[PDB]
Amino acid sequence: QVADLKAFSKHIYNAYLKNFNMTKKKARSILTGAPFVIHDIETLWQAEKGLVWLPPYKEISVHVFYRCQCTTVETVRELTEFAKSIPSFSSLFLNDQVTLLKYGVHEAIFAMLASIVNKDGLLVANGSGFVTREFLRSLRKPFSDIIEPKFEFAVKFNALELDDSDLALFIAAIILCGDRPGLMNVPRVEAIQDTILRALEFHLQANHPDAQYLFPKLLQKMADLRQLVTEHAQMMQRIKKTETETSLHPLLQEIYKD
Amino acid sequence: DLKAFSKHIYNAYLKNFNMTKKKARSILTGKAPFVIHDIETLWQAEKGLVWLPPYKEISVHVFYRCQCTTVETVRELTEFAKSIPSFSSLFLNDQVTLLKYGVHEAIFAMLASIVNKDGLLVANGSGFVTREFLRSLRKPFSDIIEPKFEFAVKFNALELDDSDLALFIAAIILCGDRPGLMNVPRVEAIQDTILRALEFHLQANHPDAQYLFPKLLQKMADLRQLVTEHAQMMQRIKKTETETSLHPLLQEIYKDMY
Ligand SMILES: CCCCOc1ccc(C[C@H](CC)C(=O)O)cc1CNC(=O)c1ccc(C(F)(F)F)cc1F
Ligand SMILES: CCCCOc1ccc(C[C@H](CC)C(=O)O)cc1CNC(=O)c1ccc(C(F)(F)F)cc1F
Ligand SMILES: CCCCCCCO[C@@H]1O[C@H](CO)[C@@H](O)[C@H](O)[C@H]1O
Ligand SMILES: CCCCCCCO[C@@H]1O[C@H](CO)[C@@H](O)[C@H](O)[C@H]1O
Repeated sequence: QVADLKAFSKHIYNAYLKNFNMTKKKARSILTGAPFVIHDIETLWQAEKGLVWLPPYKEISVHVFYRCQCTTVETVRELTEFAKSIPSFSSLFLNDQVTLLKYGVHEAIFAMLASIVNKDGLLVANGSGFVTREFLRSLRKPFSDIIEPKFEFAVKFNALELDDSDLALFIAAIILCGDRPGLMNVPRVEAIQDTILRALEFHLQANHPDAQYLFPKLLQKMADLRQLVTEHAQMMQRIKKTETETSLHPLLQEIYKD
Repeated sequence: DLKAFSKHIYNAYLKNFNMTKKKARSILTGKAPFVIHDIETLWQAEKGLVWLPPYKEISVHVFYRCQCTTVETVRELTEFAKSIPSFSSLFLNDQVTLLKYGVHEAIFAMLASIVNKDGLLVANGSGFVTREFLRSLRKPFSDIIEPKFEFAVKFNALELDDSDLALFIAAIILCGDRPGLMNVPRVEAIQDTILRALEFHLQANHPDAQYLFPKLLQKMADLRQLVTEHAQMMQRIKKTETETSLHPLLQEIYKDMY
């Protein structure tokens, strides 16, 4: 079957290249040399006034929080199209497709954020802006609480030096997850995941021949991402409890609803 | 535009439903199906003339075949809906909400296409099961069958064709007041376009018909009441026929209906 794994992997890579606005390849060329640097209120206003780029304005920390929601909505759209282009995802009934996306998108999002991140900050607005990690840390709690763990995960994840062909299989494995709550056809999803994981293992052997233990390291990263999302959801719950004037986008209300 | 909108819907209907009312009406008149009317003819139909959990008994076997046709028709309705203008632009969870609360209304309307007052076409029309036989089945399983014939006979008196039904079923699915809908304004907007298209189409297709468009709006309300009563019957069967299986997709559909 191993020669069908290579074609399986290539189909997933093509779904990735077709559907995601930013690749790690493009992002890393931007980050190595230019993006307008957002590092304080004045540069953020500059960036919004046209140099780089929503519910009614509230304050700076809430505004950034709203922009975080907008990127999640847009990435969910891309992840949905990516998943629909995956072998046998769209053969599942639509409710199973929604269940897999509901519980998988944030795990995928936080892994993909690593592609547009270095230790100093984050690419925004199609790579035309760069918002500094220090500026994001300087925001008001509880909003700054959600930021730093994602940088901490991303820097360690980027040390693995994956490329876009690796990430396409990695993201596919995150989505096709058999133990999501309320899944209808568990055996079918488990079977698809096993095929992706076998394809991923085969791909890493060819693409990273000298890398030690890369496949089990990635399996651990998938476990770390589930914990990262658990902690993130807890922080989102505190924001919902304590920041009642701050809006939550309807799509995110449905994702975080129990 | 409005003609083109209708034509897109009609083509999606022809592309996705194998049995049209045109094909069915040829068979039912004489332009032949093996008649299933008792245990022996059903056995002959299963043995090869015409065509699941382990056999329990006659009434449960027919009940299982009803579930199988629903599962298959839901697959077709999903693909039909995905080809509707701006349905696919809805977020996937709203698509599922519309299908969850819409498929049985559409199914019972489309059953009229393959039904006369004497029975029902089965297995691509190769078989014809009689209303008398279905009435003879054990309670509570017989309880679900007769109200569908009652609706279908009166619905067939309107003499719609496949071009009409394509818009009618699109209107059923794109329904703005389904529980838990996320983007109600967007759905209401598509629904209003379909209803205008339906009225515009009926003027051309049935110029001499009196009050046909409000007649069809009332049929949509009748279908919602028919499904409410059917769902209550199905929940009682699930309570009283504990050894009878319910397909997982039907389990997810009827979950929260009252
Ligand atoms: C590791 C990078 C920093 C952390 O970024 C995060 C953190 C959590 C989330 C998850 C969101 C939070 C509402 C969700 O729960 O869906 C998204 C981003 C993605 N954020 C953005 O895309 C973003 C976009 C614009 C701006 C800004 F400052 F330019 F406005 C700041 C941003 F963090
Ligand atoms: C107006 C036509 C008669 C009533 O048919 C009904 C009634 C309710 C339903 C809804 C189903 C019931 C399990 C659902 O809840 O999804 C489906 C059919 C559709 N039934 C079938 O497709 C069917 C198929 C095969 C056979 C038989 F007898 F040949 F086995 C009998 C059948 F009624
Ligand atoms: C195949 C399209 C028609 C499928 C209809 C079945 C929908 O079931 C619903 O699936 C949702 C997850 O997507 C769950 O959140 C709901 O609890 C459940 O009721
Ligand atoms: C676009 C794909 C991403 C969608 C993720 C959001 C899914 O939300 C869920 O949608 C279901 C209806 O389908 C509801 O039954 C659930 O209550 C709700 O939690």
